[PDB]
Amino acid sequence: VFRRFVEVGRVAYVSFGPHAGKLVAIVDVIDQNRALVDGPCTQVRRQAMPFKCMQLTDFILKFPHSARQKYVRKAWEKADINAKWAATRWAKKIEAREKKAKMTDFDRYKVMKARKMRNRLIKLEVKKLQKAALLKAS
Amino acid sequence: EGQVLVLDGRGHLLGRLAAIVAKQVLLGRKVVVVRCEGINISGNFYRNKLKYLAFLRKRMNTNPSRGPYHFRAPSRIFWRTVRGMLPHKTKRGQAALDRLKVFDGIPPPYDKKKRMVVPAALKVVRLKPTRKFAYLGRLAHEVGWKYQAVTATLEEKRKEKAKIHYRKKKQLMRLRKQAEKNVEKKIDRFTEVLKTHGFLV
Amino acid sequence: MKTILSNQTVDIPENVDITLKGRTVIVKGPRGTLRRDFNHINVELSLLGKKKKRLRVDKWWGNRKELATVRTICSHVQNMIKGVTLGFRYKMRSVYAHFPINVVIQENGSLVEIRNFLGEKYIRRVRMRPGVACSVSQAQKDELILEGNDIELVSNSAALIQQATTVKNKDIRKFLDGIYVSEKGTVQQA
Amino acid sequence: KASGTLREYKVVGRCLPTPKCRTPPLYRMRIFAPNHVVAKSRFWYFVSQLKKMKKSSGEIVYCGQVFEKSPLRVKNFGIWLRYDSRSGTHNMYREYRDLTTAGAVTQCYRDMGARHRARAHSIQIMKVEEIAASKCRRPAVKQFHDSKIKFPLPHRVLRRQHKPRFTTKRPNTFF
Amino acid sequence: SGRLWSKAIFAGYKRGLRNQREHTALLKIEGVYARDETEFYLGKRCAYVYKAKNNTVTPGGKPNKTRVIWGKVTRAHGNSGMVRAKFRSNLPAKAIGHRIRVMLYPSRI
RNA sequence: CCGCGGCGGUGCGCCGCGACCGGCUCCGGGACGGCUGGGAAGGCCCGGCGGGGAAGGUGGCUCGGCCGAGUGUUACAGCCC
RNA sequence: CAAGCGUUCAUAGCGACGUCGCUUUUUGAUCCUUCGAUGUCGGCUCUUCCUAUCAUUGUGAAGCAGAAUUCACCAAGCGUUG
RNA sequence: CGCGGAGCCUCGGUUGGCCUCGGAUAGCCGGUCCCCCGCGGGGUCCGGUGCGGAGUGCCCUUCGUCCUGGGAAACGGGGCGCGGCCGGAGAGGCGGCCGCCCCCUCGCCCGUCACGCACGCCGUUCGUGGGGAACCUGGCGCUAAACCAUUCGUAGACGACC
Ligand SMILES: [Mg+2]
Ligand SMILES: [Mg+2]
Ligand SMILES: [Mg+2]
Ligand SMILES: [Mg+2]
Ligand SMILES: [Mg+2]
Repeated sequence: VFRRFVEVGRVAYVSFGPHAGKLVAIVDVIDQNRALVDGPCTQVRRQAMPFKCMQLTDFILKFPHSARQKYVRKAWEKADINAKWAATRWAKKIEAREKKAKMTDFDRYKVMKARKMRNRLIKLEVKKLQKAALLKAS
Repeated sequence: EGQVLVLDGRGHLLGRLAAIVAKQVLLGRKVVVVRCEGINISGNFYRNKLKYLAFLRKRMNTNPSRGPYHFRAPSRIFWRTVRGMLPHKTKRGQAALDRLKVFDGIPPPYDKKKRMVVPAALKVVRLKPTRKFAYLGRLAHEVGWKYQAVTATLEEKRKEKAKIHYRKKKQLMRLRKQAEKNVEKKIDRFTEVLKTHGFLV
Repeated sequence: MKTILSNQTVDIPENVDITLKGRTVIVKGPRGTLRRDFNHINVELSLLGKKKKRLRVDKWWGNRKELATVRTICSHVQNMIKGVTLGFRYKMRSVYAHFPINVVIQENGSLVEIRNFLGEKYIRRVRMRPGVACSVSQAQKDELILEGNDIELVSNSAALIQQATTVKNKDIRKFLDGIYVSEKGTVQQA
Repeated sequence: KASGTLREYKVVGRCLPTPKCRTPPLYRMRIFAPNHVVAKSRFWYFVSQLKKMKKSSGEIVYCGQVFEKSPLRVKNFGIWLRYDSRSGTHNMYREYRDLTTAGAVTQCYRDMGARHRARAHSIQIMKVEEIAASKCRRPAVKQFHDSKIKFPLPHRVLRRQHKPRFTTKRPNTFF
Repeated sequence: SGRLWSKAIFAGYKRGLRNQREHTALLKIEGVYARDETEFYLGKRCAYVYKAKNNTVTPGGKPNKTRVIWGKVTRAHGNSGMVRAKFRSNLPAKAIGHRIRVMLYPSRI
């Protein structure tokens, strides 16, 4: 059973291609592999764009089925995608990948350290929880 | 990557896998394909049986003990298909095959190692869902294995065992997560520096 | 040409309670419980009707030959419902010129034992499948009654004895003897 | 002719003037090709069938793109077609639902390849024309065609099957 | 105290099918599967390194058992992030499907 | 002899660097011409003139908590085209 | 393909006038190999393969009641004699 | 078995990752208040994740040495430290879990000083007590069979075999 019903107005994140990593309102469906697509506030012209290069989100919005930019400018703008996206779990694990690639050798030295002691302060508690789990078993 | 490879044959495509194995065998990487019964083939069951039985009739008339060896175990069957994709007349090709190693079921050492999966040979990916097939296990049987029953009962015995480990490992993670929450203000300015350059979010 | 959508709703009665584990439909009514897997056919089985009123099978990016199957799943489900409410009854009437086909059920259903078809000494035996209760009728002379919940199982079993009883090296235009199915129906009719 | 992605290299050309006839007629064909140099060549194949006209005895006056008046707006392209099968030579109505006349036949040329093993050098376009909603015959097209139109992308394979050429995780295809 | 010498395999020497040309070797660097990817590996020194039997001198050291053919990556080799490298002496074929050790120290960052 | 000053030849053996130049293979930028004096789009609005899907609609039916959801039809615009 | 025969009825079984093929166990063409010569006909013995199935196993046909018989399928498993 | 000293040679390497099952028009995990079974397993309910963050795009562990004199962290680690009980057999070869001795006080911030600063240069670093082939110390065990010859034939050319 699916939950994402490629409508007139599924917001879709463009997995890849010339406009990778941008949200896009599917204005209207052309064919069995191509949509008429537009990302007003994410900077993507009304153009054709295939279902293979796009993945789609729980979000919908409500322009009708060949509305003309100004009207998908709104419906995006209120409803407010670019803030609601960024409270999602997408946006925060994207913008994490981002931040690892975007990481100087310094940063990485810090983490090496910060991890180590985290992973000890976490470990000593796990050891102590098994002590309490063994004394509970007694 | 480096070190020894372990590939879990289930859900793969007999030759599609073997081409990928054989490339990396020739680049010096040690591969160990496991669980070859599970390995599966495009075309319907019989098709490939009929195609195997065609193999079995191919046989050196004037003496057969020289003639082609139609090994019956899936390990061996696959080996063959890998081998046909090596230049095995030559020294690097035989030196290659030695870097390969192939089992029916999943043995000592290799039960006890995490283990990988070639999506580009993986059946769910490479095939269409409305198409027919053989398991090299059942193929191997109807051609003259003796050991489909045994490698079943042993793998059921291994699965039951592995499940215990999976469940105990499951129980340690539940301790990790509860112990993060039971100590989250003397690691609350380390976890900070993790999530800032991406790690752990 | 791929057809964007095809679908069908089965109207489920108030007696029965189907509950689908993903794709696998299980059905329990008065009579018993049945199960069947559509882990091949590849469709979307929703149970949309609340209280519990509709099975709906979708099909979705399907070309002609899978669109067929929408309706076939839809059938093996009705066919289950009729089985677990009413239950089926295939009757099969033995037929002859001369040697009386001499039937005798022999555990409960299970063994259907046939002396004398066409004077043959070999006593044909036939197993039923699980859940298929054969029984020799009354209110009629040469006539079996195969009762069961599952159509599939009840009609192999008809056919097993209908086919076990075949003549060889003759005119089967002339030699019209054996046991064969006369009436596919139900236990309870309503 | 071959292909790439076609373009409307529209063209007009007179049969150059003799002493007897000084102002001979001009004729726009919607020649419909991958660049100029062929779309030039392709009116004259085409005109030489119709008129008594030829590369010696003529001139192209104007050749130039006609380039889409409505390319952000989806449209129902029909095409009174003609081809040459291995047997005979055959006329067709066909519908493509692209948003741009050229791209619409770009389709057609790729299907005549596939649905008939007809190569471009055998095909002839009589005329493309965009059609309204109604007056579409082909159920393939006649479905994309509604308002509350609805998909999932059911058994979505992974591509990037070589980024991780191997992995521990087996893929996923429900999304 | 670690890599530096970054990990790579020597795959074949540049070849057609009924020929092979032993100047240029084909170098399969680890973690580089695209021709976009590989513009770092250009210009870098590399080394097929061995030991063999008789001792030999070692700069900043005593005479060791180790030797090296000592080379350089010229350019990329087809879509998949293979690289072509020509060493000073030609490579000895023994090395096919072994290590070579592509460095950083003619970096260009 | 100490200069290793200035000139002419080299390198014992392994090497590394630099800057010109030739040929190449690449990679960043930035400025313009034309064109159906480009098509397309945007924004701002405005004042008009028409047609289709189809409603913040209405209505037959369904499903859910008047409202929300589904289908069906006339089509004006309080959507859009 | 099909005009007929087959009491009737094309096609159970057949099937004209035509026409499309294989096959290399028939003979021809040909002259590519061999004339510093590859033992030239039959018989015996002995292997193995093919099917272009005569038997037998399992089948579908008949203008098959039985009996007996031809048409065909998988089929080359074991048979083919004095 | 342990732990000792030289030296032919043959090479490949230059952190590890210690684990479910499988589905794919679906899965993952939590928690059960409740129910059944043998700390577990199955069930039902709800709550989370699901272009997956108890993510192989993954996790871990560190990588110039020690001084000493603060904070954060505090019983961690060791002595081929030493005995006993496990569990693991598919071709185990590995874990695991318990006493006692002695020794050490290490992850992260910081002060504070130090280590041949070899005077821009290469095979640097380890898996290394590698694999194998030759020889110098102690304790405990060890203590042949095979072939020939002969005989026999159960076998025969000789060979082979009983
Ligand atoms: Mg008879
Ligand atoms: Mg070394
Ligand atoms: Mg007649
Ligand atoms: Mg001779
Ligand atoms: Mg035959």
